Amino acid sequence: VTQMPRYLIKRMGENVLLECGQDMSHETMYWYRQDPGLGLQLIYISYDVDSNSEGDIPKGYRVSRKKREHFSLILDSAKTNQTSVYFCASSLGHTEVFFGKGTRLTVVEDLRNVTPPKVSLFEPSKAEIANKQKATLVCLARGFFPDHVELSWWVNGKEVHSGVCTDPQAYKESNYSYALSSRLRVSATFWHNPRNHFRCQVQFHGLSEEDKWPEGSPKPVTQNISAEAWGRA
Amino acid sequence: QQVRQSPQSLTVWEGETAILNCSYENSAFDYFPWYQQFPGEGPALLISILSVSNKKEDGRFTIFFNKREKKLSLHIADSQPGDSATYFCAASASFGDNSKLIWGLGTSLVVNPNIQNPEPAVYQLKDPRSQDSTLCLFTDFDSQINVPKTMESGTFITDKCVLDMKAMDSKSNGAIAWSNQTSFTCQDI
Repeated sequence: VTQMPRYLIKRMGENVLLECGQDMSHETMYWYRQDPGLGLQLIYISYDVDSNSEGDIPKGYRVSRKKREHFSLILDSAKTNQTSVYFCASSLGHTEVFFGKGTRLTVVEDLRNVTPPKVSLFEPSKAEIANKQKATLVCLARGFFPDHVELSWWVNGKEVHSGVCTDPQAYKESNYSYALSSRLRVSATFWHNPRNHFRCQVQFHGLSEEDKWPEGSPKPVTQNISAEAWGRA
Repeated sequence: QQVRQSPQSLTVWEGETAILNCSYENSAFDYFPWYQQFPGEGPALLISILSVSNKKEDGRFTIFFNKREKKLSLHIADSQPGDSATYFCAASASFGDNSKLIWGLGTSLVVNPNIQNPEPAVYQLKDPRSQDSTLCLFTDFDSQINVPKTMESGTFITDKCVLDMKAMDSKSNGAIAWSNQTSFTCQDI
């Protein structure tokens, strides 16, 4: 199993570090990048300790393997075009290549454009309960810039997955603003029960503790913004 | 273009067999792994075959190989909505270490569920926390219905999204529409 940091926000111009690890003590490791829309692209290859070779697009990248179990990717100067999902890859006995969960890296020109999302919850149509005998909840997050949001539904304190359908990609509403939506659908009976609590949580990943920010404004750190509701009628 | 997958986009109904094609030009290739990648996740090896072989089977998944034609194909028998994802085909030569896998551009697969007796209706929802906020919802429509896209500069429509409730095996479709304008009905779209 290979692991790596999930989300990261960095300004353009300064150094960036990505790390990767494995517990099978094999030899060959890889670094891939993939734009959210289409292509999977190779950056660098490490065959063993201190044995690295350029990939298809090594330009703007450099690597370091001082130990077999770990592989670090280094960006000395972050660029705007270097915004994609980065995948560390690994293989043992050349029969199968393992990929990690990926790291979503977003490089911004100005950190001040980073804003948390505005989460709104819409109550189901009365006609829906009337005609379809069921109630659909709809959550909507807007006003956020990095696509580092994770939407989840919570009923009575427990995360549910059944009856949950979230949009796969955030929509570009403005130049520095995105929008994301999702829906939850339960029976009219369950919605008519006032003891039922519904909550739409959106997890936003922002800046770390070690970041520079003005004092007259709230620092957009990693946080959760949610919208709740209760059973009616 | 060393590894060419086809088609560029594939959409099937559930139960049907999905067929993903791929071709190459270099006779050096002897190893062809297929990687499955679910949205928001990394690629994982699903099934692989060697050029010395003619067919590889693993459960509902099967690889057909033509060395003379330098073509191969992945068949997903009794396809389920669960296996709907983007599928990548890779290629290697010696199949030893530093194999240098040549990746195909991948094929996005979507497996639509058979919904019996669809009841397509549009409902308008409301956010109590903020008044005069209109939301449109299209649901229970059939899967072959193509959701219309429109650029009104201020109006946004989401892609269709298949929903699954654990109660009473019956899948459902859904679509979302909204606008920054205070007054607009969902009836006309």
